[PDB]
Amino acid sequence: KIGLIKVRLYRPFVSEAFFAALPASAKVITVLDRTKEPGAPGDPLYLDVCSAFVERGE
Amino acid sequence: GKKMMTTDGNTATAHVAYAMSEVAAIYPITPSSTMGEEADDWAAQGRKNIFGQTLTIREMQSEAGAAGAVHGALAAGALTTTFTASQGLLLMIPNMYKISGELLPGVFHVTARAIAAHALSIFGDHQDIYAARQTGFAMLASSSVQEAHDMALVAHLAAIESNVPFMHFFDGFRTSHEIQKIEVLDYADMASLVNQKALAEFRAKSMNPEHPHVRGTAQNPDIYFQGREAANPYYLKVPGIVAEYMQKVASLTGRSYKLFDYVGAPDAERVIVSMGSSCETIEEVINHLAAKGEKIGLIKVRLYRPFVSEAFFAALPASAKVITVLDRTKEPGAPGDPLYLDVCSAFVERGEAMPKILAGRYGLGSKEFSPAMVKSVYDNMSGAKKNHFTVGIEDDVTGTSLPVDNAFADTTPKGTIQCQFWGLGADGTVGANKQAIKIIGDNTDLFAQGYFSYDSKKSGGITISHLRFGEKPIQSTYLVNRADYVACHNPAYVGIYDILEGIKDGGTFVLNSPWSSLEDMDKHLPSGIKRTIANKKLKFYNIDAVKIATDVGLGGRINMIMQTAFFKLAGVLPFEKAVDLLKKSIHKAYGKKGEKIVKMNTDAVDQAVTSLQEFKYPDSWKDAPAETKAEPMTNEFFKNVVKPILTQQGDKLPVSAFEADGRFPLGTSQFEKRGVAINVPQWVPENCIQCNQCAFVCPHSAILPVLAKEEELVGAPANFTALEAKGKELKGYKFRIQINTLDCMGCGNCADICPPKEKALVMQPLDTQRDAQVPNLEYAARIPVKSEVLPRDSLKGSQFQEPLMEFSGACSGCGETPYVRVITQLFGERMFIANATGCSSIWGASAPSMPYKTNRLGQGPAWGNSLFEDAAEYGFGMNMSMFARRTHLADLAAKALESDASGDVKEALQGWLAGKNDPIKSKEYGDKLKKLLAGQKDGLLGQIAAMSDLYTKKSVWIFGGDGWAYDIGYGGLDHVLASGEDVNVFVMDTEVYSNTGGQSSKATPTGAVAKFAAAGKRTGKKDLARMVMTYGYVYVATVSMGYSKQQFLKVLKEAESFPGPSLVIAYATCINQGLRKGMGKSQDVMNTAVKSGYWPLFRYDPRLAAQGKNPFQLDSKAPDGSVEEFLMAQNRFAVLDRSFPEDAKRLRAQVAHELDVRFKELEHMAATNIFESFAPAGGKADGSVDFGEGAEFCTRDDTPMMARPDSGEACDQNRAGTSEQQGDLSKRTKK
Amino acid sequence: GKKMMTTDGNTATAHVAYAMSEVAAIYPITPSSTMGEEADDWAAQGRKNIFGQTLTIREMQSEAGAAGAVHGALAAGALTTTFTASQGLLLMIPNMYKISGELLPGVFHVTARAIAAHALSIFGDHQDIYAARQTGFAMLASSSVQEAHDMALVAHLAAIESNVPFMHFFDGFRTSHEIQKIEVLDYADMASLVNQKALAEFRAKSMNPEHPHVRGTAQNPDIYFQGREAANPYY
Amino acid sequence: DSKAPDGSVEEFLMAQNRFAVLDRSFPEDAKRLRAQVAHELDVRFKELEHMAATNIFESFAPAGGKADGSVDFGEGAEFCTRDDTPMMARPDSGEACDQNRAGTSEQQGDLSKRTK
Amino acid sequence: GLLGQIAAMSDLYTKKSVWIFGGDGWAYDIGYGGLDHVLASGEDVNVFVMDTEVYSNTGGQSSKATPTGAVAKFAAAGKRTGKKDLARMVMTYGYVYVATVSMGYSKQQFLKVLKEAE
Ligand SMILES: CC(=O)c1sc(CCOP(=O)(O)OP(=O)(O)O)c(C)[n+]1Cc1cnc(C)nc1N
Ligand SMILES: CC(=O)c1sc(CCOP(=O)(O)OP(=O)(O)O)c(C)[n+]1Cc1cnc(C)nc1N
Ligand code: SF4
Ligand code: SF4
Ligand code: SF4
Ligand SMILES: [Ca+2]
Ligand SMILES: [Mg+2]
Ligand SMILES: [Mg+2]
Repeated sequence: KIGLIKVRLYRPFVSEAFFAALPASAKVITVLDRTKEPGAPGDPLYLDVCSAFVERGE
Repeated sequence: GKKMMTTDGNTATAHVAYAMSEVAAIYPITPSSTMGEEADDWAAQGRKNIFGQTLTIREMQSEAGAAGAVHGALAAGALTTTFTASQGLLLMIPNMYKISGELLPGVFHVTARAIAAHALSIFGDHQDIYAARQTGFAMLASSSVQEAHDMALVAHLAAIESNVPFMHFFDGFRTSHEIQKIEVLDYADMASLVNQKALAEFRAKSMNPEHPHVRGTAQNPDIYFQGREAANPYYLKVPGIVAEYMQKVASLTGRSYKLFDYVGAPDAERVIVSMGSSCETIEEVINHLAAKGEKIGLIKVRLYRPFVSEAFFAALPASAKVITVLDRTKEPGAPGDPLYLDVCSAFVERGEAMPKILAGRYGLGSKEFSPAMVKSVYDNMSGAKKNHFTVGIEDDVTGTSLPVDNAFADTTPKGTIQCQFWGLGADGTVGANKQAIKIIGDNTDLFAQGYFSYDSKKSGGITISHLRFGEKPIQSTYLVNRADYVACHNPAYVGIYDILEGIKDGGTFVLNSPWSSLEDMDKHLPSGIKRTIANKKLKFYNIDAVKIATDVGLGGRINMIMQTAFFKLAGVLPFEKAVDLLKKSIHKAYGKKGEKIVKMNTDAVDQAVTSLQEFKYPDSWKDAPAETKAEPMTNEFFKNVVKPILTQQGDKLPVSAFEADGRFPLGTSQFEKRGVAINVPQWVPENCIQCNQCAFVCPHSAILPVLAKEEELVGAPANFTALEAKGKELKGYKFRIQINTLDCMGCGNCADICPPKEKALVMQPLDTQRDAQVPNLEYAARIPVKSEVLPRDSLKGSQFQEPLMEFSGACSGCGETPYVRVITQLFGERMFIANATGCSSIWGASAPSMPYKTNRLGQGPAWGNSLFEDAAEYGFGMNMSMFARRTHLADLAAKALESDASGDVKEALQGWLAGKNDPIKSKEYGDKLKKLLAGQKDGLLGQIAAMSDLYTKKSVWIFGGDGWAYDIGYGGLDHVLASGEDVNVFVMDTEVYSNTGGQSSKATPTGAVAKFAAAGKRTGKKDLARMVMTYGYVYVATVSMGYSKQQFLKVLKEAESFPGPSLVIAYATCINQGLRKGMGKSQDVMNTAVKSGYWPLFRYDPRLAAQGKNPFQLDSKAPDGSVEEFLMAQNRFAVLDRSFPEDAKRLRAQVAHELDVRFKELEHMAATNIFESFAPAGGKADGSVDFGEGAEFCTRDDTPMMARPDSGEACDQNRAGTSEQQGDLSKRTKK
Repeated sequence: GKKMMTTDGNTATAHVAYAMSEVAAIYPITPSSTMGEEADDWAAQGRKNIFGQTLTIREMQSEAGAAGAVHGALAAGALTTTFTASQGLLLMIPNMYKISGELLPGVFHVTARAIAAHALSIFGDHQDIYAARQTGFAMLASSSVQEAHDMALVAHLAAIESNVPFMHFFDGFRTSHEIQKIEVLDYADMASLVNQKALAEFRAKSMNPEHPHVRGTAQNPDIYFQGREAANPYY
Repeated sequence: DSKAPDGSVEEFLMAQNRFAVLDRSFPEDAKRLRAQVAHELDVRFKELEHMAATNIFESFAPAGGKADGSVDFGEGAEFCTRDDTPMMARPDSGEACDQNRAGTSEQQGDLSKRTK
Repeated sequence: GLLGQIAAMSDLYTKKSVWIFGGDGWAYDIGYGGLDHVLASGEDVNVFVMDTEVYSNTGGQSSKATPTGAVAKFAAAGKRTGKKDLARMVMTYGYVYVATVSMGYSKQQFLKVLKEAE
């Protein structure tokens, strides 16, 4: 039971569209970033995805 | 040891940067310029860093240049720093990846400033620093002046020990320009904290042929990723190092810091996370609200990068139920701004309690962030909890803003005295206020804060000072809105601004005006003020500063008088104490013209203290009759947008008031009519010879030549004196020189230039001219401009054309504006203007004043400012669009000729086609086309009809200063001119970076004194003109209006008509140059600049060569020997002669020698028998061919860099020798 | 109609960028150089865009110059594009804030390449495109050669209608140089998707002395914030 | 350091594909462009001979000087040397000065004499 | 003491020679503004430009050093603008040493140039 969410439109980042592609059964999600921002608490995509979940508040 | 000091954020940081650095690569950009200039002064003064050496400072050609030099210095083992911001920081980003990537201990001190998007802004916000967050630089923010000092130190110490470069930043202006009494450490103290082991390691690993290594290799997929991650250990240790140094510094200063610091209730339920100066204001509010039981708190972020969650949570109260993250930026389309994103990620990884997190945006471009706004943020967390909100604006378009209740109580510490001062530019108010802060700070235990708001107007501008004094630390990082003391130093303001807004009941109001009697006061003082004074029971004081000043002999200068008023009425200090301190300071300074000037001055203080009595006002003032509203006609736009902005009410303008793309309409300056000139010219008809030279020379278009027919003067005012028009072409016309007294700036160039020995123009006091000339100007403006009576490009005729750039915010007598104004009179209706940032973009388009305007047909200069570094390329793109779009049009016209279009249409189409690039013919047939195709909406003809704005040949112009042309934009300018396309570049050479504060540029001459050339520039002026003439196909010319208006007009015509690139360099006088007799002598100075041989005039025209003639033409004569007087008449040269006579004498001698040689070289060129051919085109033809097609050997390598879709064919790779060697070998191998 | 062809990401995108643009300001940088060279060769050969005109392409002195030219061309009403990557994209950042800030339908096609830090690399990753994420450009990612063509088209069409500049990007080499048998659309088909009214309005609001306006003003604290938020509706 | 064009330019050009390919693809444009190149270098060499024959030398100034000390360009100026803008504001700015809104020194002096 | 500090700085004893290496693309185009500024500074640095008359590494694209009529990318029908005269532009300063070399013509003049320039 595995899946993948492909990001087409990175900016603007639409949380609504992101969740419309997220399976309700997803227990663990790994956000892959193809970059490195030294000292950042996380890379760009990961941070965007994290914000989506915090704002959903569920 | 420690030391008390009242200074601003810039100086507090520079103090540290200088001590800790050996090298500094610099470039000017507001508001960081002060730091670099300080460093230069100190180095020149003999100041030593922690190594006992003077700092090695150099000014580059741009921030990209500075960054590259900084990288080189660090790579070569020298501790290096730089100061920058906004656009400048952006240019450094590429090198920042390299500096961090190579683990160099560099430190960048940045005054966080907004980035230019819909518009440019020199003010503060975090848009710039956030743009560099992924570069690998550690980022440490300071939230106050004191912190700027402490964090600057921690940054340097940490960079050295960690090997990770630091970006120490503080809010532009709000912190960089705010003055506070703080404590700074001795350089010896800083030196003792340096990790000697690390410093030695730094030296040892640096570049050196004695023990070389290679850096900056190119790597493949096999190892790049591993190499990128090898620095991980260094970043993991930086936070602990930063924490370590905060502690070490603390043990010396007593001021402790943590990566994240918490303030507020230990059991707060609502918490704000913020960065920068906002934290000070937020803490102030917390102190106030918490004392009332509010469970609130604040987390101040010090170390933004690396972002350490553990340190964040260590500062986070477990009781917090709601947390709002404030970001001082805007990242369009992002799900959230930077800080908010980082915080969200902290809670997600924590994987435990999830309080509600809200995101808020604030302070863009130094937008106020006041207590009332902080209150809104905290109230939002207990109420509606709106997310992704904005505060400080009214967003009536998308509804993202938080309502702000400005009735919020004052939150300053108890006992704090707040003052506001309304001054006029150059009246010494700001200086007096600074002196006051120094004085009070140096003689009391009071904390002192000062902040100044200036004007976009360069001359006769408004300045408002905000000072605070108190027994407790001042954290009020916002303007004073409830003052105990308010002073208006310019009576004119009483009738235009809301001077008493927010003044506390019982507060004191001091006004400078000659309205001593009650009757006069009631006559000039508006009812609204009466309310206020009556209702709030204000201690109203009126002092005729001008009178006292004149009496004591200070020539009307009011500074010392208003200063005394402050010390006596502000209530910050006791009478006797304040007085002697003030007198002592007077004896301190001055002391130049002996006690003669001291006496203041002392007398002024004495005479001020006595004349400073309360104004006995009646109680009837409480109900002064509500004044009417005598308002003239105006647009919307002026009424609804610019008027409010000009009246300091822009902040109340909602988002719906502006264009999404930032555009503004032309001509808004037409209604400003400031009337700030002290003296204006008076026309004397009898002496006038009707030459129009006065109008031609005006820096503000304040002179309107009038040529009317007898009929047009029927309803003309009685004093609308007119003369019979001179000239055979102007028989029955009536001529008049109408002075626009309200737009005049009082520079005096016109009167100085008026030809007749018995001046036809004489300077007189504004008040003696306005009553009569205001109505006259209004009547003149309604008279049709006779543009079709004399040649447009003739001296006299040009002034009978509509000027399309008027009443700008340039200084009085500015040497740039006369040139541009006349250019619009020749090509204005069809020109595009790509303007480089600088004075010309500042007086040219500082919202809401737009000096450029349209003519009577609605046509006008299409003006645009992209960036400072790209003006040429920007104009080039405009040229490309026109080429593409007009080529499209031509293609459609060609198609139309091969259709059943009417004969008339075909005739016009053929006419346009043949003269498409001729301004006269293209317009002739284009206008016929507009009428013939009117209403056509279908087919081919329809498309053509819709392209009418492309019919007449346009004129693409690139405007820029010498800083742009000779330095930062040179590479781009050089490329655009070398392109051979039809663009016109006009360089206003002020021989210094004027707008930014007079920094040296490569256009600065030998011996001239300027910033970064404070001992007189030691390299000669770059010869941009001769460098461009080497191309042979570029039209190049130099002009100087004061020498010859004819040559200038001739140059414009020739340059613009040249079917190729044209470069025109103009000598622009400027206040920075220090003209000893006034800017009103600009034309004379321009005249001498040429006669002295200092500024030779010439033209290089490629089409002459095409006809066997010499393209180079000399327009001026050999040096007349007056250079010495020319130079000494300008302070930029004279000041050097007063401080360093020997070097100065020698440097002026060098300039005289340089110009003697150069003129001979020019003559040399003038007598050349070598003419370089010239041809616009001739060839092309459809088709392309690859440089490798049919090559005998491989023409591309085996690298992924040369790989292309069509590559891969076998070829001889030159590993078997030459064709002949291979042939000879084949022969030798026999078989 | 549709047309089959075996080509790489660069060509698949250039195929579209050429049809949808009138002007292009270029500078060479691996691995995006191919797109610019193709555009120039096609223009020299006489290939027509959706407007039946040959592309007006010029090589600048740097990507900073290219971005400046692109900004000028867009400001003056011409559909404009450019191709870049890594170090090049970094130099365009300042102008990118201007292009988005002025709501211009510019379109950047970038072959995502690593930024030079501890070392230089011409190979693919998102270090460069992430560096320009705050510039206000919309960002559309294509994950295959076929997608490069489709997303390139969407980017152009969407930029024209939205007035928000687009950055269409795909992995340097892994996609830019990978060859695949894909399907492309005829230029006529792309033209049929263009919002003519949006295009006409773009021309109408552009710089022109016949109906001028001022752009790139300097603003004080009183109105800057409001001006920066005025574009929300477009985004 | 070299001599006048020996006439071998033609290639010299045709021995390199970057020039030869044009000759094979666009013969007419090519021969005209090669002739243009030959003309360009002819003129440039003459200009270099021109430089070699001049007697107008620029007195070379090594360096040095420095002069321990510096001064601000505005020190002692008769009129304001800085504007009322936030861009030119500096720690030591703020003193009163003649902002050029009353005319030239002489014009002001004359007015004074006329007003008394 | 002082002797200890001096001893630790031995890698600074002999005069070093600072060189800037670059191709024509760098010197005539993108890096021109910086080169111009550095030369105008009057400091002791040596710039050596290897002019291949095209951006070689990237695939033979035209630069301002490319001559009239040369075919290169972005010059598909032969460059229609002449070669930029970088040498004469810099010579306008008067205080910058400028020289052109071509090994195949004279190794002797080349060596003389290096010695004189350095
Ligand atoms: C407002 C803005 O940010 C200006 S005004 C301009 C002064 C230009 O002088 P020039 O001689 O070209 O023109 P002048 O003022 O007529 O003398 C500078 C240095 N800048 C600061 C600056 C620095 N570096 C960069 C990349 N961008 C900007 N905008
Ligand atoms: C490897 C890298 O990214 C190369 S190699 C170099 C070719 C230089 O030509 P030049 O004539 O100066 O030298 P030559 O190769 O000897 O001919 C370019 C254009 N760049 C791409 C490029 C473009 N633009 C920017 C800002 N940075 C880089 N790195
Ligand atoms: S005094 Fe100056 S601003 Fe006034 S009309 Fe004369 S030239 Fe113009
Ligand atoms: S400069 Fe003097 S003489 Fe000439 S038109 Fe003006 S007022 Fe008359
Ligand atoms: S160029 Fe000089 S005189 Fe003109 S506006 Fe700028 S600072 Fe003032
Ligand atoms: Ca021209
Ligand atoms: Mg200047
Ligand atoms: Mg090369």
